[PDB]
Amino acid sequence: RVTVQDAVEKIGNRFDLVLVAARRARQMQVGGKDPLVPEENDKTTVIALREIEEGLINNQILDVRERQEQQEQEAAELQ
Amino acid sequence: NGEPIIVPSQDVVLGLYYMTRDCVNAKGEGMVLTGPKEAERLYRSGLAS
Amino acid sequence: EIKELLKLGDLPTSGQIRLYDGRTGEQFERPVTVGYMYMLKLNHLVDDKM
Amino acid sequence: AAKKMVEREEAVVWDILDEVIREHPVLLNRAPTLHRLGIQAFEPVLIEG
Amino acid sequence: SVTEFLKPRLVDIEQVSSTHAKVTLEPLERGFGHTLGNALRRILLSSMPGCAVTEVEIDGVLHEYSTKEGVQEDILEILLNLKGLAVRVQGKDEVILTLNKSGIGPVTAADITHDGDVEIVKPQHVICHLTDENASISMRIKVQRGRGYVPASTRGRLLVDACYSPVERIAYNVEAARVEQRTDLDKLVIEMETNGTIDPEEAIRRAATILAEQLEAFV
Amino acid sequence: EFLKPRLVDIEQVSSTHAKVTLEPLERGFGHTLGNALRRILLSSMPGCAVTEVEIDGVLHEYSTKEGVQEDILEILLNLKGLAVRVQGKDEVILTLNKSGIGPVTAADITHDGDVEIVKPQHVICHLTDENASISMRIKVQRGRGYVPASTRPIGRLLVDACYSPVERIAYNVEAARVEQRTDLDKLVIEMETNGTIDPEEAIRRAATILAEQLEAFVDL
Amino acid sequence: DSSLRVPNGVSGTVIDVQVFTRDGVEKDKRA
Amino acid sequence: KPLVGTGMERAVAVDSGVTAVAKRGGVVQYVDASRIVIKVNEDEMYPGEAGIDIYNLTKYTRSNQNTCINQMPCVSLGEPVERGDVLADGPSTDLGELAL
Repeated sequence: RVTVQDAVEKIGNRFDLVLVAARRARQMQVGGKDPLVPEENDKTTVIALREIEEGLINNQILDVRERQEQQEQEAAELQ
Repeated sequence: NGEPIIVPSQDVVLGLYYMTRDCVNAKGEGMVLTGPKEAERLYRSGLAS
Repeated sequence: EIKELLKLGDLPTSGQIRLYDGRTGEQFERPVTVGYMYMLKLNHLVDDKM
Repeated sequence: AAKKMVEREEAVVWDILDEVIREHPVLLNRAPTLHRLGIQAFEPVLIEG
Repeated sequence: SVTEFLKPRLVDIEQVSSTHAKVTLEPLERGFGHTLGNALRRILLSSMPGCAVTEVEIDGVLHEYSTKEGVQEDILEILLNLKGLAVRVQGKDEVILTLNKSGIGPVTAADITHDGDVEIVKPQHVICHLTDENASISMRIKVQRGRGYVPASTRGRLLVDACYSPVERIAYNVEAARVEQRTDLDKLVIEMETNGTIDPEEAIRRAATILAEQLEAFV
Repeated sequence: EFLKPRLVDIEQVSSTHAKVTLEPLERGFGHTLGNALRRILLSSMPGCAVTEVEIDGVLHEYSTKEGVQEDILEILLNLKGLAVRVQGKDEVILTLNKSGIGPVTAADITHDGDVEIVKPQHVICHLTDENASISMRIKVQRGRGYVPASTRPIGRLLVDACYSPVERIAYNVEAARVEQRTDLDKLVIEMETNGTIDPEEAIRRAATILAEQLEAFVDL
Repeated sequence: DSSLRVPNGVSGTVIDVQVFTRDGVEKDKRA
Repeated sequence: KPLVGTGMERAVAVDSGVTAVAKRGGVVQYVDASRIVIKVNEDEMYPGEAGIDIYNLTKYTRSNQNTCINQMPCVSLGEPVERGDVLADGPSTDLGELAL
């Protein structure tokens, strides 16, 4: 990881990209969540940016996933 | 403004200038080379300037 | 008079000698200017600044 | 114990340090920061000096 | 104590093709990187035995600047195109090959007659071009075992710069590297690529062998 | 094929600096061997430099001894350039005692079986009073390269050990007219040493180091 | 514990000690 | 020493108080890293008191800037020293020049 040109051009703001990657890495670090890209001895931030690079994370996917895990959370709670 | 901020400054510009110049007589004037790689391995062995 | 004194030794008169490169042993084109210059050491030492 | 270990500089802290220095930018800033490019982030590379 | 250097521990041999290899070596004692790398570079570039074209003769040309009809390119082009012909030979000191052809489109190396046990490593290398049906060529090319690079100047008859050595490009680097506590050791990084006559690591082995053999009145 | 070098001759022109000659060398190999040997010789040759010093009356190197006109730092600096040879051991403890007016030099040191100082006239210090005495121990040691004090008993003065004995290696590549085959080279290696390492021994060890480091990728 | 510690970094020997004491306090053994 | 100077090194070095310069010429009588004793020539001597000159060189003292100001003797024993000639080469001084 040297530049983030691709990750910028797929979330075309460069100020939204910071928040997206920050949230994803928060998940990847303190909460128990797993990478989606193969991990090649990199700190969580660069994994988050590489995830955004190949187009499988963005704000929409993240809100969808957290709402999904909330739904299954109350699905298990009522059990 | 638009101008780039990575202008190569003083030693590097002198190296590129001196490298990419031309003089009316030198070792190996006029020959033909199959490509850039052959040019490098001529210059590195003293057979041309 | 500098040239005269250079001649009185055995050194080339132009002032420039022909040097070789330590790492590759090849010769430098463009003769290079060596000599003895008086160097000082100023009191701004890197270990008092870090 | 960790504080004593780093203060005595055992042989492990250097590899630990090279791990925690991996992808951690540091901001270099020169004194009269005149315009936007007087502060810049950089990847550290450990040096002896 | 005063005779225990650091033996390098080869990292890998990265490959980019059948004729392009990046070798690495770490750690060497401080400064041995340049001695080894430069000695290898000088040996590979200057003196490494190989065989290659030295002289061609075409029936329809009397002088270097003579032109020819039918062909698509001049004599300078075809001469410079025979250099890249990556010929391989056997114990014969030298040998004369010949190619005669009259066809449309390309004139590749695959059509050279197999009068001998010589071998080619790039069968489809484009020797020349023949746009017209009547455009025919017939020529003989001399390949002799040689040990360097002899230009035309310092060598009816058409001379091509002999390039015997297998290595198209050798270039190295010396990055910094460390062990547990030692200040500065070298990491040599070679980036070799040959013509095809031999894969790179074999050429490095050959260079180390030549230099080691040369140094065997002293050890 | 290739011819192979041999040490054709050595011209020990003076007590310090010699001129070995390697011959014959095929076309162009003179430069390669020459630079390799120059780097290896200047870089790493086993040495015998002083490493510690003890003088009786001094506590620290920033003081002065009554009678001897040099400051103790001057004595340490003068010792630093002392050219000493050893035969068997790793380390060894020379001794030097003297009194009375005169230049205390290197020849004064108590003769030992295995140590042989090669430069007697190296003046260490001066004594300038009748009832003045200097008496010290000099801990010669073996090593390689250069090792400052900071990287490695209140009396024991430290000195920085500079081990390598070769001071200046030059060389020339000249045509050799021999064997009826022209175009064959000759490498003349001139070398100025402090005066401890014998030349042919130096070149033999240089070739050994080069080959022993080279074999690590004759089979990769 | 007001012992004069060597501050960080500063190294090297101790070439001189000097002790001044006012008239009225008994000089200590090193004094 | 400089080795390319301007001839002002000597005057600068002597015209500061750094170097221990002789007050009455004579013949050196005892040299040392910590003092010098000079036997005054009788002609210059006062009518009485049988004087000699003792010079107490300064040894490893702190300057204002935390540097070492020492003085090395620059004369051998039995060496005639005339009036106004240096004896001790303070910091950055060499035979009474100014070696920076």
